[PDB]
Amino acid sequence: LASIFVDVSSVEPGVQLTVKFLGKPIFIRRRTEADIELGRSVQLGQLVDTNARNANIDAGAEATDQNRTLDEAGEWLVMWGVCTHLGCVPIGGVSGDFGGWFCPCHGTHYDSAGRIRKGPAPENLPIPLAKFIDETTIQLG
Ligand code: FES
Repeated sequence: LASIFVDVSSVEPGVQLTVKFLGKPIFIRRRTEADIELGRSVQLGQLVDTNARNANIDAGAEATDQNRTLDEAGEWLVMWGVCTHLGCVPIGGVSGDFGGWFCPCHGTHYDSAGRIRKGPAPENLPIPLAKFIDETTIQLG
């Protein structure tokens, strides 16, 4: 009964919806074609953290762009908005130097798939249990 159900029917490309779950923000970004291409252009060897940190798939999965989104098309990036350093809320709308998020508390930059690229945070932003249950609704948890 913890699960919640988020209507994403009105989320347009380039919009992040932020929902509170288990007391913390979940970011649901409908990624732009630029965000998607950028994420898919990164090689695993360039990443600080090569683990997908994704509750929905094998815990040893690589942090490819494809392993960071709910959908094959790569439009739906769902992550905990909780910096893996000390838990501040990363600032989005294509912030920081890697086309993603910037955490101002101690200067962590995350890329367009929420992967850590610069700064003190050790890990990619983790991905919650999340799936579409039809065309318009993501179940979290
Ligand atoms: S809490 Fe995000 S960089 Fe320290």
